[PDB]
Amino acid sequence: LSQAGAHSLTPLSMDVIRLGEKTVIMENLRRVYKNTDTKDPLERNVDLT
Amino acid sequence: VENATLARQALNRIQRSNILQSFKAKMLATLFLLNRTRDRDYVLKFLTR
Amino acid sequence: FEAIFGTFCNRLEWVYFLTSGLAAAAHAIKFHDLNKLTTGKMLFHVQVPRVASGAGLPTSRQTTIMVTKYSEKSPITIPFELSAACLTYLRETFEGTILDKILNVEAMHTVLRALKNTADAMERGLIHSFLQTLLRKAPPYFVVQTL
Amino acid sequence: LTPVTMDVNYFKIPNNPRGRASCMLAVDPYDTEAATKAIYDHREADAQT
Amino acid sequence: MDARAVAKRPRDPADEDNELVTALKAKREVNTISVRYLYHADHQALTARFFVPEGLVEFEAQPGALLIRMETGCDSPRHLYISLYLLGIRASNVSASTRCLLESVYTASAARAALQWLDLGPHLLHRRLETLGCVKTVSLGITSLLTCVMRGYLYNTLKTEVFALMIPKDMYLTWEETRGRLQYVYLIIVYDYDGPETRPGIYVLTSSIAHWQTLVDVARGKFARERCSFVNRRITRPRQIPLCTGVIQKLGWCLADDIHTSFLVHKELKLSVVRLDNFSVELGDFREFV
Amino acid sequence: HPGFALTAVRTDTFEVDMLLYSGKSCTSVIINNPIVTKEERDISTTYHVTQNINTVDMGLGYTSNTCVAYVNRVRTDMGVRVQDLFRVFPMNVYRHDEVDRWIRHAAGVERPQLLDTETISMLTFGSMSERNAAATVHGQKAACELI
Amino acid sequence: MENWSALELLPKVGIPTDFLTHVKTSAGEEMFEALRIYYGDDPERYNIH
Amino acid sequence: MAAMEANIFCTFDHKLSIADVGKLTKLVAAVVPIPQRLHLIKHYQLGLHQFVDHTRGYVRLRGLLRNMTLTLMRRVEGNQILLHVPTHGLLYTVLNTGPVTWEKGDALCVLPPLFHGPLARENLLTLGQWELVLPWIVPMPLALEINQRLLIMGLFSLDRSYEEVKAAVQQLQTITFRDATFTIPDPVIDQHLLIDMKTACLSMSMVANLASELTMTYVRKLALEDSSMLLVKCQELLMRLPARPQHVSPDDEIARLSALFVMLRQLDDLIREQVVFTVCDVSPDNKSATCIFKG
Amino acid sequence: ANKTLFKTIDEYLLRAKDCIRGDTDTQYVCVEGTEQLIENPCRLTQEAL
Repeated sequence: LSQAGAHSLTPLSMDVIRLGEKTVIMENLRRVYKNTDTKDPLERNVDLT
Repeated sequence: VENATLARQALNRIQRSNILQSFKAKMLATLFLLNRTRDRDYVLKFLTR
Repeated sequence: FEAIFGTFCNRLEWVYFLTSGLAAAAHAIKFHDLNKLTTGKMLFHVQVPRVASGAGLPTSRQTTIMVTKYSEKSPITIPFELSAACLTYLRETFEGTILDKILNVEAMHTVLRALKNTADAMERGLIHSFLQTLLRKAPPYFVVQTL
Repeated sequence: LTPVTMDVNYFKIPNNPRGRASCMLAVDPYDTEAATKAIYDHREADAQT
Repeated sequence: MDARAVAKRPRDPADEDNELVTALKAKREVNTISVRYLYHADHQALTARFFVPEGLVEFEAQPGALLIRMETGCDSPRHLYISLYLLGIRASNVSASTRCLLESVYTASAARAALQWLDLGPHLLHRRLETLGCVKTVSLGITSLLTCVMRGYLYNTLKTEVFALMIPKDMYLTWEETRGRLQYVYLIIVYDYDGPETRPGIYVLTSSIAHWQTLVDVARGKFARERCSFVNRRITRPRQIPLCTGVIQKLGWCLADDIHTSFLVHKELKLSVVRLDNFSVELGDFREFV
Repeated sequence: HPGFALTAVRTDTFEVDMLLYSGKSCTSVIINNPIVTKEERDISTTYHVTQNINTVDMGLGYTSNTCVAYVNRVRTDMGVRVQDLFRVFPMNVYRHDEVDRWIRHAAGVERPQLLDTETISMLTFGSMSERNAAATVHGQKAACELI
Repeated sequence: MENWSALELLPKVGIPTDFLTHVKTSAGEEMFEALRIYYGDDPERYNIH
Repeated sequence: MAAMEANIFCTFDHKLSIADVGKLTKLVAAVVPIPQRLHLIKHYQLGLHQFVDHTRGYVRLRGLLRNMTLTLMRRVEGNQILLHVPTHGLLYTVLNTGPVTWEKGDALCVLPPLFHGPLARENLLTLGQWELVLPWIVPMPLALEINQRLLIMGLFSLDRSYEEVKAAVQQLQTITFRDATFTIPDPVIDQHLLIDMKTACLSMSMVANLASELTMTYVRKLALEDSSMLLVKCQELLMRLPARPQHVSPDDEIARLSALFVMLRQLDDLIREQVVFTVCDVSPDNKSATCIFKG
Repeated sequence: ANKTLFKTIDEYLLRAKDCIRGDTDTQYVCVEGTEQLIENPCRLTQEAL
């Protein structure tokens, strides 16, 4: 599985936050769901009793 | 702008009710802004919004 | 008179799975015999570190731990459709007048737009399916922090 | 003119002085029978209270 | 036969040049007639041409009218071609105001003759009727020409427009709350056995059910009163030998989302109809039930 | 006051935004090229594009975390309105006809009425007996259950 | 009332659209006069006269 | 709107062993029913298993199967199944899943399975307590026998004593057809059989009312001058009781027979089953045949 | 549901959730897939607040 990976790589821009020597990427997927008929699965309902 | 992301066709009953409640609450809260409050962060946030 | 000041078209924001930040969580691989396989598995062999003990305490034995993992399946689909008139004007030209040429180029542009839209929908569907499964496997904050 | 026993808590929040809710944003658009039933039918519970 | 012959995928009907072009190319002779493209060459629908007198053509000028063949009981015209609207006059299901309207529309000698022939004989109505299909053309004249499809979709020469099927609103019938995705449409004639004479009801039913027995069970549930009337006449009035309480004929299939409500205009009078946008005809025979 | 002190239970539904963390190359997705399929009819044609994606999880523990970051509204009214058992058990009647009529009139309950097939469908595949109100201002009704 | 066929046939200038709400919500809630919606492929643009 | 799909892809979300896929491959060209049409469906909706219910009645299962749409299975892949919806009048290859023997030229009907032999054939795709139950494709005489047995049991159940009802159900439920023995499972009497009983009673009443004296007297008159095994076995069923016809009127006879035909059709329909296939070929091992689809 | 901790968490993530119709005035239980499932932590702790 690891040896099947791609050999070429390309640069692209994104936002990053520092979390104690761990660096992670911040992204919102608003653009993919903008005018579609499907609901964003990160917008959810939760209920309490 | 708060409810823009959930409705993806003509509004149903519950979405209309939520919009109405937001209308009433915000209209009551922000009627006379500069007489109501004078703190810096709130005014900057309001203008940004 | 009446005036038309401009006719406008919607320019769609094309998205790709590989250009998203979400793909960082993914290791994307293409497999042309994918429909041929039923299930894929991985095997793990673990032996535990050990530590000597003093008088009176029972000594720990050697133990071997072996586990297995399995894959998942989730296909996605998009239709697109064309009218018989569009196919006729795509193929056929009558008398070669200006209006007939306009209709021909209209049919060609319709099929091009349909293909572009379908490809973009496939990219979005791939992202959506990946996000769904990723959400399915993820437990909440209180569970992981307690662990 | 109101009965002396009218609920005093009714006056402590914004309400319709008529005694029943009549906001049309709650009713489906162009649904005349639903609107009339909402504002007038006293066999149907008032939406606000 | 050889391997290459088997492997060869079939010829495209559209990339082979037609017979007339083949002959002209073979002789290398020109002709004034444009020949490169043959119209209707790829219409899969089956059509027929019918002649009809001027008086009967009303509300059938627009495409989408259901066309019926009626028996006159005579040798001079033998058969006449009438629409469902004309049967609207005789049907008890239609309301009084609509009956008056479309009775004022058909004020012609031919239409009145059709009505007299229909009521004259002793047979039941369905024995006098034969369904042809849906019409999509008109060429007006003292004798008008109608072309009707009897298997297929409704569309013009280039398929640039698909025609619907128009049903008058009083005749439209549904028996399910939420429609199935695929809908079959049927023609129903049901007889009420009152004292003096039988009053026929005429309906066009849209249903998701394709099985005959289940459909007839639902129909018998919906038409219990007419079955009671049938048995009551059988008891009270011997030597009258009625047959059937109703007949059901299948004609067509359409998708539930294609169903819409609309109106028709003729001589600045408005008739209200139900509209089946992408209807395709598939005719059956009259099956009778009790 | 009657001699019991019933307690009520109800659920309120919230509309929330969630935050998900996932680790780099936590899972690998394997895909094939999309396959197209044609269906022909007289008036139009439609093309179906299908791609089957297959995924496998590549961590010996929970590799993704989720949290309920933000909530902004209550979909339900949080009311004190109690649902009628006459709707949830739509076929129980008092054995005495006059007593049944009197009880239903006092409680304000509609007369039961069902066909054979309607009853069968309701029992097997529940129907939505309660119709919507004329207007709603507080949202969905959170019906209280009493014990 | 508008000539939709002329809009479909004539060349257009491409812009990035910025509806605040969902486009179908804007249509269903009647943000605009002179709306038309159709699904799939509608051949009516092909019959010039 | 979205035109109805002719090709349906089915995917199992349960994991499949090599034995399961091997079992699936054998089922190509068989008939599988589905409740709804989509381009891509889940395996739960596939087959007759979804309707198995505590009611257990054979009649209600027969009613449910009548309303499902029939598809043929095209070739299988890994974890995928392709189904095709046949069209009226075209020619198809179909697989004989059940133990019933087919013959050239007869008509086939679809019917819920009834158990046979050791009752150990049920290896079909048991995974996650879902099972691949398929209907039987049977020739017309066997379907007519099954429906006739069910209706006769229903009619006989009325007013007969409980123990003799049990005995009649025991003797009627078993069927020998084309040198094989079958037995109907769960012959429950309920509302579904009750409606058929009501229609049968109505049709028989109307037939008895309509029939002319000539029709009634034909059998009685024939026995006075004919003699055959058919006749003597025929007259044993009847209640034991020169001249000229009291009334001759061909027009009345014609009209009366015309109505009697409609009533006989009404009675016939409740045991008739719709023909789905007509066969003209057979594999000499009876495992497969080529048929014309109709309905 | 009396199972090992990790199996319990897994079934909590997958199965131990309920759905409710989002467009009707009263809470009707929906069928999975037609719309999004709802999370209920009270299902795990077996308590009410």
